[PDB]
Amino acid sequence: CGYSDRVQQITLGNSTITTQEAANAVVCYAEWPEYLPDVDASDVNKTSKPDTSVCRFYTLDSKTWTTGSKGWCWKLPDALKDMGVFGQNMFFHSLGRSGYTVHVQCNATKFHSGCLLVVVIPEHQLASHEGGNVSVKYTFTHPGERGIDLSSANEVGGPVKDVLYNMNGTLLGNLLIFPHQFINLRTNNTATIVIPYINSVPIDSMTRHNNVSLMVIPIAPLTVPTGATPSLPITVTIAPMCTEFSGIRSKSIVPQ
Amino acid sequence: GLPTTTLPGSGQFLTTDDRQSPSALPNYEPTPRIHIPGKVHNLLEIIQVDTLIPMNNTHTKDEVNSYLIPLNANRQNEQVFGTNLFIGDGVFKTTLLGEIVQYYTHWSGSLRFSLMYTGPALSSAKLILAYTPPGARGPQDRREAMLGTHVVWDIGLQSTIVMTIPWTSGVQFRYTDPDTYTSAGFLSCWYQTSLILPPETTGQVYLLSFISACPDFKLRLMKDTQTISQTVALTE
Amino acid sequence: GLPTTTLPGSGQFLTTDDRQSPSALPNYEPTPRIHIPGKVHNLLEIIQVDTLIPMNNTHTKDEVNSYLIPLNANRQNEQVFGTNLFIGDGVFKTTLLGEIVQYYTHWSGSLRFSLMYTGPALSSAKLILAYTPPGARGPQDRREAMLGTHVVWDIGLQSTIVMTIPWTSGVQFRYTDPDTYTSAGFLSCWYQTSLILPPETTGQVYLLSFISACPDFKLRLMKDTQTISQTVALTE
Amino acid sequence: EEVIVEKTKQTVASISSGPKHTQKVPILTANETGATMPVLPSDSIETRTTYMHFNGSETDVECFLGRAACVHVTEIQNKDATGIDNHREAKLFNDWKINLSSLVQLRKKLELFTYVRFDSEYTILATASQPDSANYSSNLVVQAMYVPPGAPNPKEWDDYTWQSASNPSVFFKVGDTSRFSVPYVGLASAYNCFYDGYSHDDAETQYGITVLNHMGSMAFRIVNEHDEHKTLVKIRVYHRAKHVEAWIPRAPRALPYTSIGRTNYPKNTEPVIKKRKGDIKSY
Amino acid sequence: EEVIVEKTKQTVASISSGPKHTQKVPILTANETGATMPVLPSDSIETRTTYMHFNGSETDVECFLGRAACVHVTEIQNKDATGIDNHREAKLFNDWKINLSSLVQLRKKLELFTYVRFDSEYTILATASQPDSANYSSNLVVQAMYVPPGAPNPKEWDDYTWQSASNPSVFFKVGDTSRFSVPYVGLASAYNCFYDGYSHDDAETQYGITVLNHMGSMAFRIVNEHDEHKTLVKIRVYHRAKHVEAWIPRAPRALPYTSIGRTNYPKNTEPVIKKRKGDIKSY
Amino acid sequence: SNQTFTYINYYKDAASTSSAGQSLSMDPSKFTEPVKDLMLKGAPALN
Amino acid sequence: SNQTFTYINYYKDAASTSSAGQSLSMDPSKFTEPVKDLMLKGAPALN
RNA sequence: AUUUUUUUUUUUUU
RNA sequence: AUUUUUUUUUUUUU
RNA sequence: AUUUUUUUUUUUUU
RNA sequence: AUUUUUUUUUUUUU
Repeated sequence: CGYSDRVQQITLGNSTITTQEAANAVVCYAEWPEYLPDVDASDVNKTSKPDTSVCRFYTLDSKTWTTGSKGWCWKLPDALKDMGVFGQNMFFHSLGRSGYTVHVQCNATKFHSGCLLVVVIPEHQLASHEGGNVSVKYTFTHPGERGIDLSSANEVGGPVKDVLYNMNGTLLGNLLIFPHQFINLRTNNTATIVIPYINSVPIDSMTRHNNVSLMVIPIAPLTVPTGATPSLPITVTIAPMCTEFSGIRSKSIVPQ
Repeated sequence: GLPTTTLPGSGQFLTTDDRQSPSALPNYEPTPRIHIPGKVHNLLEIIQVDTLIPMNNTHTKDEVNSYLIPLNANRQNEQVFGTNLFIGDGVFKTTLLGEIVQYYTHWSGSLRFSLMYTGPALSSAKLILAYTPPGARGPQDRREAMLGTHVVWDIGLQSTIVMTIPWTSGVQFRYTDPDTYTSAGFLSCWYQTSLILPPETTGQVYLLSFISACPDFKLRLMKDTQTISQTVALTE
Repeated sequence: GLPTTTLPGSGQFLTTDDRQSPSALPNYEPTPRIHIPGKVHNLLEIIQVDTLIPMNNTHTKDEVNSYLIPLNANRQNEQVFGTNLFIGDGVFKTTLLGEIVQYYTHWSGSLRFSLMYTGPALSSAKLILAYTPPGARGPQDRREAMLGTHVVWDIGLQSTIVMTIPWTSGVQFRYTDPDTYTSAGFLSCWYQTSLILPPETTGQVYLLSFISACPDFKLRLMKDTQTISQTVALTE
Repeated sequence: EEVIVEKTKQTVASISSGPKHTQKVPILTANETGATMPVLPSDSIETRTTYMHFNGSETDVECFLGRAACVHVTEIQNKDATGIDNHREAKLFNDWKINLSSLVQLRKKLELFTYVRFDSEYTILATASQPDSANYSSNLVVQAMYVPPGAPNPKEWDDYTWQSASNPSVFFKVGDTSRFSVPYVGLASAYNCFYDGYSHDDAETQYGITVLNHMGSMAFRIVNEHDEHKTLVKIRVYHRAKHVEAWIPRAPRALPYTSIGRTNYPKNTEPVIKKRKGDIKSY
Repeated sequence: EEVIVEKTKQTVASISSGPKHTQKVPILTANETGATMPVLPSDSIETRTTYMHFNGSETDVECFLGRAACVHVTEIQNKDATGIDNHREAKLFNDWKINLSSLVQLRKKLELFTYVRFDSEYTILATASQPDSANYSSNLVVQAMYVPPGAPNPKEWDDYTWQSASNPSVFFKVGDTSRFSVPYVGLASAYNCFYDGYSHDDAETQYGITVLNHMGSMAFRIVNEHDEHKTLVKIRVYHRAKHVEAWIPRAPRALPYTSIGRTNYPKNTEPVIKKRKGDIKSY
Repeated sequence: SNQTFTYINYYKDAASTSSAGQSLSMDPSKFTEPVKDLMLKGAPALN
Repeated sequence: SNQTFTYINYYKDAASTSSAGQSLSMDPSKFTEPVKDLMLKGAPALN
């Protein structure tokens, strides 16, 4: 033996991520992602498994962690909708199912302090910022790889952006019932969460429905040492896993 | 005709009655089950998961800062936090433990309290987390809390202490609603030595408090909770 | 549908009916039994315990002195006490025997009457405790009571006589409420010789009367007692 | 007696006994030992063989405490609630903290023992009346909601707590009964008829009253709306104990009760021992 | 604990534990791993052998979601329909789209999970009232017709759709209840308490509300004709879930609901965390 | 000497059932003779 | 330790029956320990 | 109250 | 084009 | 610090 | 996450 729980390697396709100050990997509800079995299947079409071209790590854009920063939310598969062959099969097909490996980067020094809550939420239905029976419009729940900055302003047709109330009326402290992992700068620099396909249908449309949402939330505020720049980068890298596509057609057009 | 006699309680509607009734949709075949992960069979399964305690309650509006217990450097013999252990009220009220606890009238068992240190890796501290069993007051210095159920926590590479609150009670069950006879005691933390920050780092570091239930936990006599209400019905 | 016919008495509420009924708290697990001493299974167990008879009823208010039968020295052929044996009334009414006897309509069996002498150890007496079976009057001299069920009691190192009132009745059960047809008889005590006090001791010595039930005792047809009442309901 | 059980006819009442001239005296005793000697009539007189045709079954404490007794009488009415501030004071709804010590007749049977543990059987009877002028008798339905401690209490008759997603409730008609079973709900292994203690070490806390004999509380209302008239519904709760276990037989109470959970008795109360109409030697 | 089950007394609560001076520390943990370590009291203090006399049966989700709760209160009346254009607005009949998210108390118990699948048990209670002057109480019969999506909707109380050759309907008396069972009628394998999606890719379609938690609709009327007076019938629908399966435990909601199927909460709402009456170190 | 046939419990709870019946245990000795040394009848109580 | 006798289903549908009963499955580990590498208690969590 | 200590072998964490 | 999927056992890194 | 409790059989006063 | 490919034999349409 002599190995570490800290030093991990995830290889998927032609992409490889190494980490040396990891904590563990979280496997959501103790379940690895799989392909759709015949006993659960309903759609008669033979599914497409493009595995090497689509089950690979895609790196999202980086987010600046400041002291006054609130948090960021990403929707899946919406974040990976312009990313290579996966996003192309996402629009050319009417159906599709996918699991994910999410790896969130944030490295610092031993003088730094701060803690992030990386959490995956199944069916994270957002609340409108106006209340009542107001709905959230399509483009505000489908931002792409840019995600939702929760420290931004209220905008018409969009969701509420209070990080405390989790954008759905539940408090932030009870968000640990969902599959979660911390990034503590004294301990951790990465978080790995492996998501299976969680739905009440065997296979679903990947453009009108987001199965899970990924929230990176600073619980403890960022404290840089004296004279350091008051900023750290956060990077999100998501890889599809066991991805099937069914019902190929002529690329449906989504709003914007 | 079989000669029968109808009892008192014929024609009553008891909401908790578990009988059979005719199916309004005969020969209906429902959608077959597929495998969905995360299946819940019991609410005693999901209260053994830690969730954060909003314990820094000293804010006029609810904040993320309410989950952060402040921790000051170069302090000696002082107190970090303190609360009573009414788990259906106070800091525990909005917690996933204490929101399922208020669905039931009686609780019994051991609690599992955690603390996670989120300061710099070059910093060090020693803290003493103490549970005061009921009968005595809330401890007002470190020597008072030292005489109870306590652990000394050395802060290092492992960032969490887990100090269970063991079941110290004469009666076998406590009311989930706060009751003086079935009170649970007090919980506090103190500086064992100090907090030492590394050079070129100033300010406050923070603690993160968690609570969950042990497998020792019991929960009976289902009731309605006080955490939600409405004055009018909702429309679509 | 099974064809049935409802009988007269459908929808009645009989207070003594022992049926089943739906549980309002399903899946409730009560507190497990621990061992507590002194467990009562039957009210025929706890009426075989002697309790004092307030038989010196000659007081305008209730006293400790009501339990003490006075006993005078150098008296000859006189009477110590006398009562009727309606055990649901009179001297027996506030007694633990005669407070459970008034929870039932009929009684049958033998009574167990005791007397304890509480004078000086250097004193001596001989008393005759007699039971008059029903049909005759209450005895007015010692020779009248001598013809019934009697014991001669020599007072010595053993301070108690136990003189059972045996079941002398034609009918098998007596009313616990006083009834002339099911009357039980009379009970009295007399000086057999005298009471002799030692020198340098003056005054009265006392007797202590006890009653209990034999294992021969029967008690049936439960009713409500006359020993308590209220005019308005009580509040907490 | 209950010593020997025969075959031809069981459990003899008295054995056949003859004359005694003996040095062993069963009737001489010391009650300074704190004991009752089991002296039979055959130790004093000459007896004959008689049998008990009796089992001692009605004096079982399951039978003794196991018949239905009225523990509470409360009253609600079905009138117009528009313009009423306090619905409890107007008796549009009324609640009751469950105890068995308000009717003194059941309370004395209970307080012959210190600790009792039993499952409860409740029967609730509702009868209506229209004392004012009315054209008809209303067809009313009563909700009795069992409210545990810590549950939200109702403020109004149409308040949100009556929906009872967790609290058990029963809906029955006026003139009818509702019967349901409630298990043993004590926190300890038995209820406390008596408690020589306090909730905590305090100089001003209450004596005797405790949550050890806490049995919940049930709240009553009429589900129907108001009519042109006012109709008063009287509600009587009947409790039957079952699976009864009891401990520590106590002295029976003869002085009247004054409160619930207290052993207090009124000042200047009457004597309970009957004074003799004569002297001590009088039959 | 629930590790070891004995023979003389089963499922020990705490094992007997003694002093520790060891290099393995069970109480030091990293919650940055996203895991809860199963730390017992015997890992911190010295314990004694105690047993659970408890099964965890009331916290089963079959029991937790399986009692009857009021999901809808609607109102109809039995008045003269001659001269009325809209029978729905006059409440001669009234229909209800079946959902379990209108009473918030059942809704919070449901929305502890993401997906639920169960058979439904409905109990419908109808109570009448005559607020205006009347000579008698009418003997009324209520029809509750279960109307699936795509079925013709009733326009009038005496309309042709009430005959219900295919739609299931129940006819019961006012003051009584009707109880019937409805199977799991979701299109998918479970209902959706939450839906992060839309019906289709459109910029103006509705968020969250979906036919995945569609349970049908039932329409109410009074079969009787009109009397001289007006009588208002209030209808309360009670739902009991059974054969319950549930998935993905969610964070409990503390802010109040505003709509059906939306997760929206009111603006300028009050704080739900209780502020301390003092500082943080105060008990 | 007939035997009753009403032994079918209709509900799932043990609190829902009917009365337990007579104990037939019948020990008065823990109240009538709660003494340390056993005391025979006929013998002197003391010495 | 009696057993209830109410096991006769009167209707033809499985939706018509009563409640299913307790699962006795009781697996908290998929929420409490959803980790890839098994984590013993007493051992250090990391490295 | 016929209980107390000396110490054996088995079980729970090695 | 007689190919597709269901799943077995062996080999390469355990 | 591989110790703690559950309880067995033997010895000292029966 | 001890999975991936090489290829065997069986089943569905020959």
